Amino acid sequence: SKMELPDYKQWKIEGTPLETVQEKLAARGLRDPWGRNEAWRYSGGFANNVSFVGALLKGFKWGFAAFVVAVGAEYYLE
Amino acid sequence: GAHLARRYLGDASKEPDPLRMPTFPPDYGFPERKEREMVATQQEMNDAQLMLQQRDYCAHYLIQLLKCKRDSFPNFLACKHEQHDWDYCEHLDYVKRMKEFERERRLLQRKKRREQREA
Amino acid sequence: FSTSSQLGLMMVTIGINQPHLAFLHICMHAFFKAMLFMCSGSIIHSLNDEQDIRKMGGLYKAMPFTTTALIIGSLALTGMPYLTGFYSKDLIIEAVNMSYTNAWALLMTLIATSLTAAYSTRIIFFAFLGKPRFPPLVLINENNPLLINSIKRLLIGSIFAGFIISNNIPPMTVPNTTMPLY
Amino acid sequence: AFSAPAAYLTHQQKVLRLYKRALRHLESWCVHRDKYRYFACLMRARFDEHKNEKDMVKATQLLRQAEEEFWYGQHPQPYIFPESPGGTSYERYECYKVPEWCLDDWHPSEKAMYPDYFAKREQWKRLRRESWEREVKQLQEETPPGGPRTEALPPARKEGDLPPLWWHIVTRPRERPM
Amino acid sequence: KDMFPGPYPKTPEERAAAAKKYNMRVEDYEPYPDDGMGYGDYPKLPDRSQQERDPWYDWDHPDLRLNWGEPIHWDLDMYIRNRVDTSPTPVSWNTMCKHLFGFVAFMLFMFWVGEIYPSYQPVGPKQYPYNDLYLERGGDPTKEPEPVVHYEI
Amino acid sequence: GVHIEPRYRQFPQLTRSQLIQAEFFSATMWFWILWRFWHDSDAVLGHFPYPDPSQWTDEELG
Amino acid sequence: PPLTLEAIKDRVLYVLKLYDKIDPEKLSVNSHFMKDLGLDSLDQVEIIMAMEDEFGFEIPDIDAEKLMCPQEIVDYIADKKDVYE
Amino acid sequence: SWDKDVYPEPPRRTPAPAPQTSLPNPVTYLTKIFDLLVDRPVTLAREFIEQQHAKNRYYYYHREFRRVPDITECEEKDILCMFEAEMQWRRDYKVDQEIVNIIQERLKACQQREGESYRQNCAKELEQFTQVSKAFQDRYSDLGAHYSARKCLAKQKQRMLAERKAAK
Amino acid sequence: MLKIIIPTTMLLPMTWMSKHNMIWINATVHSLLISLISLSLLNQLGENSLNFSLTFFSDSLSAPLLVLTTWLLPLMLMASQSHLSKETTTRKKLYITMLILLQLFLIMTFTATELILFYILFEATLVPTLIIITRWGNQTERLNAGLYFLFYTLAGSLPLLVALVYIQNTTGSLNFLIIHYWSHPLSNSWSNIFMWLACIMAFMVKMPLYGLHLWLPKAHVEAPIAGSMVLAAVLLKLGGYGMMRITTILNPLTNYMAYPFLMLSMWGMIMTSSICLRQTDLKSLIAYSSVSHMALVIVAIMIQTPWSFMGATALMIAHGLTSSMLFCLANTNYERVHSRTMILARGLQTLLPLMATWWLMASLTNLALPPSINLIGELFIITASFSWSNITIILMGMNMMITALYSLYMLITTQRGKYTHHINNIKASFTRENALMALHILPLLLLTLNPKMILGPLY
Amino acid sequence: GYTPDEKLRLQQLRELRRRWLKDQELSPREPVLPLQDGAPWVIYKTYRHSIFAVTHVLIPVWIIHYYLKYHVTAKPYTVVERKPRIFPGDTILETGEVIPLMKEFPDQ
Amino acid sequence: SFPKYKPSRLATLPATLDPAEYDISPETRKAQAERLAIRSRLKREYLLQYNDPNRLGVIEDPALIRWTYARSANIYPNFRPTPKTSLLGALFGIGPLFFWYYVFKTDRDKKEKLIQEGKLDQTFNISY
Repeated sequence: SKMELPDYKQWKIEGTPLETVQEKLAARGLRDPWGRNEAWRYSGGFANNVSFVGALLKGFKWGFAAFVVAVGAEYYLE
Repeated sequence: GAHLARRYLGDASKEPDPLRMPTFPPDYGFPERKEREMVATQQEMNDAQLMLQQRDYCAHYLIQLLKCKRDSFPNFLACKHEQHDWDYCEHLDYVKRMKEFERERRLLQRKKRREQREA
Repeated sequence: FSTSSQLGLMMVTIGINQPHLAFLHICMHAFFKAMLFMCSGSIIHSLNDEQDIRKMGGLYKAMPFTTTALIIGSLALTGMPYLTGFYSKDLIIEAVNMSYTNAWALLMTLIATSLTAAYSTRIIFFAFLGKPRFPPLVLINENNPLLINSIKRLLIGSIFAGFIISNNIPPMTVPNTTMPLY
Repeated sequence: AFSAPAAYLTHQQKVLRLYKRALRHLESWCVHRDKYRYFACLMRARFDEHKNEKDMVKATQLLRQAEEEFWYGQHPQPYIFPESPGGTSYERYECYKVPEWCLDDWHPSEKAMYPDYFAKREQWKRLRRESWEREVKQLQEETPPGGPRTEALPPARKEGDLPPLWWHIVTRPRERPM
Repeated sequence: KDMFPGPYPKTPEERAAAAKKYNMRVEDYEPYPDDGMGYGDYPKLPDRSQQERDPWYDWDHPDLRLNWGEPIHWDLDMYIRNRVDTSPTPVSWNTMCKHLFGFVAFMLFMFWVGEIYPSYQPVGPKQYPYNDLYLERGGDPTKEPEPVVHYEI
Repeated sequence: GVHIEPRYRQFPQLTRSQLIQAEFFSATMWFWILWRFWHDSDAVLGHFPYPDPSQWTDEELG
Repeated sequence: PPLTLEAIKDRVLYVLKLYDKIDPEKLSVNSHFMKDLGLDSLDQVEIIMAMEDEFGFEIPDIDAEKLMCPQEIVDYIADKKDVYE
Repeated sequence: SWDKDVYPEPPRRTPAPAPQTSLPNPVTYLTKIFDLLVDRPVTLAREFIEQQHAKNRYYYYHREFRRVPDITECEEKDILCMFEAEMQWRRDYKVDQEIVNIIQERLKACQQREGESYRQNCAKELEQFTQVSKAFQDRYSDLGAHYSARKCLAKQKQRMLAERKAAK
Repeated sequence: MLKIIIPTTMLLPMTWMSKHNMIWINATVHSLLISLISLSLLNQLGENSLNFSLTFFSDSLSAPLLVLTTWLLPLMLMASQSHLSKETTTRKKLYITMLILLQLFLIMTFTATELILFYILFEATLVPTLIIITRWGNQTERLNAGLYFLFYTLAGSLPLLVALVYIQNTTGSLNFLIIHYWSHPLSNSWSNIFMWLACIMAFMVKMPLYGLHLWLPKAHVEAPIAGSMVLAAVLLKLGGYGMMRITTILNPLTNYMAYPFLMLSMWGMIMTSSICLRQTDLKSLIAYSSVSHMALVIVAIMIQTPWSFMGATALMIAHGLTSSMLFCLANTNYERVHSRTMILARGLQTLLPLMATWWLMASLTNLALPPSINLIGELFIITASFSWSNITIILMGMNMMITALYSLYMLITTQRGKYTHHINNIKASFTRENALMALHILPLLLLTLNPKMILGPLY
Repeated sequence: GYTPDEKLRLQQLRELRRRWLKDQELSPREPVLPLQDGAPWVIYKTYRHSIFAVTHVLIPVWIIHYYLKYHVTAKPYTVVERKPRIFPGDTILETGEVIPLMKEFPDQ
Repeated sequence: SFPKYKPSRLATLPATLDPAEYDISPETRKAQAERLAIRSRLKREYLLQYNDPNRLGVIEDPALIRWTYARSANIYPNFRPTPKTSLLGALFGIGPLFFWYYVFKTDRDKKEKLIQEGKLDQTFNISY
């Protein structure tokens, strides 16, 4: 069950805000050499995260559906 | 908070003083005023162990609410009507106090108008 | 610091001469604040004893259950209606406004409520939202029955205890029935 | 494991330490990784700008002004690694660390609970007891006549000789004793 | 035993002997001013809290950040890591005092102003029956209270 | 016993129970909020009134 | 988290391979940054910071400056974390 | 077995149960379970122990001290009479302390029992303790650590001389 | 009272004629039995004292002190066994005989009916204490400490002797009963002022009073463990008992004369606790703590109110037990490391956990954690002072805060932190030492259940 | 970085430290002292649960109830209960009843 | 030109902002070398005693003994009655005593005056 590290080549600055930072640096003539090391943070499942409003409205869809069902029950029964 | 604005930023004499209220006598204006009748009796209150702050002109509705709450247990959702009744009585008492405040405001303004009439 | 601010709110409630409301706020604060601290402890243990929010990020999906618990706790703390906080804090503020009060005290209480919302936003935004900033080795694992059940009980409490207790307890204060909409 | 300190910090070493502190405080300010990378490359460029100053007085004055800038711009609550000094977990397990000599005071029943380990410990005790005299002799020989002018200690010169003053460093308690 | 601290040094030979006794450099060694306080020979070590000393360095006493044989500060117990700390602050001490004291003063001043101008509601006083609960509030039944009358609005 | 293998630089393994329970409790919170709001609205219990008429309280006018 | 010696070596080499200035092909356990590689002093500081961030433990500057080799970093981390295998 | 006159208790008025909902009352079933599980075994155990005690009933008696001449009638340096009077005064001091304790116990019980109406419905006990406290303070307070019957007599005489001066 | 006195006397021939092996064992058995016999005295009639004979009487004040002494002797023997092992048999027997003579003198002091006999034996207690300090102390300062102790006590006592003889000539008797029953008030005259000073100053020296307390730190630091135990537990309380007994004669002038001593004690408790904050020697810290508690007791006595006296008795007993245990705990570490410097030994909780628990409980009692009898006495004294003046609460509360600070500071420095690396002589705590700490603690916690035993006659 | 002598010393100490750590490992056997109370399979699921329930609540509740019976009788005023809120309604013994006569206005 | 950091007694000046750390001379380096030599000699002696397999007991540090003696014993022999010593002793010794005497005496006199005037409430003050 020994842990296996992922292939180092898979990490890339492309498609990440790190590429935008590198573009700004190249515009000012500088190059950042550590982008690939920080690439993993912006890549994979970590890439997509909800907004604060999205975080608050977690389960609101199912909650609203349950609310509609229960209100239908309450109104229908009487 | 607007009444506070009138009290502080504006002329203080026109606006009523909450501590001093009511300065003018009840007989002034209002040709006939009935005594605020108390529906509940003093013994009833003492027996029901109502809090002194709750021993007001609406203590009867609270007495009924307490009785319904004790009788309804375990069900705690069965006193909504009695709760509404007591709440409305408290609302009306608040409205009456607001009317007292407005009466004091107008009476102070009329006094200021008399003082203006002198000049 | 959130606990200290809530204690100050309770002391204010005592000052407004509304003791039973302060006791109610104590009762609700126990639930939601203990739950928030348990969520913090779970985050710390998952991230190998890391407590700085700057080194914590993107945990919304990494730790779903702790995230739900902390969101609910923050909403209760900030006075989201019909949660535990609503039955206590909303009544606290409403009584403070509708009473003979030091002006600066009332203003500071309102500002403090704003700041409570602010720091709830801070913890949620820096910790659960965004991209991961923790060290490479990912050891996140909340799948422990003790942790899950312990947080579950306080979650259910934060959601429903406010309503249950408020309905059951005898009325001890004359309610502020009518007040301006604002 | 710490190396013996030097009498003074060379100018290069001081510049390195200032660079490390500045990067760490910038990381504390720049919470997000991308912004940190941008401003860190900026700082690296700033160091490279005067990297090759020939006048040592000018470089020293630049160091002084940069240190003043660091003190003004230091993060009020800089990030501290959890086990680092000032960190949350610094010295947390210190009470759990127990010196090895506590073992010799065990009751014979407890020592019989783990015989084999104590045989190994007796072997280590024999080794230390044998090596002490040679270690002292080596320290005398290599020591300058005036006296040890640095905390550095010599390695083992010959086979069969243990490093001088090795016992406590080797037998220091485990970081996580439990 | 010369190791024990002696009187205040007055000759350079005395100063050198004291410096060697306290295992300090002669030029670094500086005895407390002989004003009769009783310090005598003991050196005036810098008032640096043990927090300031570098943690990373291997100290003979790690918890105290002190090495053996080093001269011990007269008020070391005061400047232990668990007690009074003099480590440099990000903000100037005077500025910190200014900000804190000003904040507290303004706070109290504004509270006093709020006392001058207390917030309230545009309502009249709450009216209570039975002469504002005269009896219920502990009023003497034997004595006759003023008959408080509340009329309807 | 390795229920969740620590992953070096990828999204951590999540068991389904975590997701299901978290979603259930968040949905319960939102359902409770909506249900209470629909059944009982704390907005107002009688609009804040103003007694404009002077004759209502006092109308001496001299 | 046993954190064996081989794991430490793999992670150190991983960080170094992710370093753009170092070319991955010639990177070796004994590849001195100063001599075998083209890294300067500031690059040594940066790689030390990267290592300490990867492993989450801070390397003191007096020890940090004297690494100068990936194998030295690996064994230093092993000494700090009490890795004996 | 405490005397009701010594420890008054207002008559108990307990409202009758008047349920208005169909839901079963948990308190009732829990109290019945508590009765069956606890109260009955405890009552049985006390029945057994009371039977055993009744098997061997023996009586203890409350001592009676005849009144003795007070320090007022005791002669000077008359150590025997002074001793008897001083011990009698000490016993009276203890009895007065106990009386104050009884009144305070009534006060506390009345505060708790009345509930939110304590301020009004306990006024009589408050007045009783007021009188008892004033008397006790006048009789015994400020005598000091080395209180003696002679010092109490001296306090009484000082008070009476002040009263005559007030009478002018 | 001879039921206690005569066996205590017989302890001496038994110790002298016992075999060299069995001296400690026999002494401990019979001293514990004597304490069990002394336990009977606790039963005190409320109205009147137990007047056993003309010479001896006991009240609710003397009985707790006698029980404390009889309990303290075996504890002193257990503590002093360790460091006297190397001594020759004759020297060990001499030490034990000094302890037994001290216990005998203390018992006779607390039970004596005549003030002159009380003075004779109360001054007689100096000789065994002085011999103990100056012969079995372990530092060169023991001679100076013994001189200071002896001369302070004698300078206080000799005017007391003159005053007692003058009282015998004037009133005609020094028996405490007769004095209490007749007790004619004093007049505010310079002669009576100086009689008041003469009567009070000997006990004010014995109870370490600020400005007269210099002997106590030297004596307690320089004395052996057993001598420190008696000095802290009973010898200081000798002053409290004397002051409480003697206050009957000086009834009115006390109001005028208390203010100097009252202020001295009230400020001195704060000063001595602040000294405790910065002490570098553990024994010295405990000594200054004792000074502060005794200053509280002095305030209680001078106030002369019933609650003050009850608190004074409770504090006397509780402080005696706490200080004796604290000295024993410090002595254990001193035996292990052979230094009294607080900083030298650190992190002993990891090395010796049960001793750390003993230290915790001892400090908690020292800082008056409720419902300890320490807090009962201190709280009663505080309430009495508040009735005396509401402004006393400021000083009393400040003293309480500083006591908590220094107690927990001693606990933290000695028993917490990293262990001192170089010290290797720490060994598992012996059953004797843990037994001694338990014998100190368990009675103290038990007395909380039935506090009327140590609340004094005025209860 | 280090001087060659420094490198050699560090390597030596490293080897010795790793040797010490590996010597800190125990053997396959942890010797223990050699049936005090018989316990075959004793249903820890429910039987031990019931035993805990009894010993921790039932025994204390019985003891406390007995102490309540003693203490209540031993001294007057030991147990004082708040006078039950007698809302206008039937009483058990007094059977008193009263109505405020809704002397008010119902509309809301 | 960022605002400068004013060092104080409880906020020492950082070594980084030390005006002397950037003004180094050969003699300063010599002094640093000498101090390092002293520390190295002391550390060598301590470690020699500390790693000795034969040693059993404390390593008596002369510095600690000196510190204790200077804090306790050496004070009085090296004390001289001087105007500062005398004035500070007088103040911090007797002044507080007289201050508390004044405060408490005034309070007690006020209370006694009220009691004599019968203008003090002790309605239930029956436990003194």
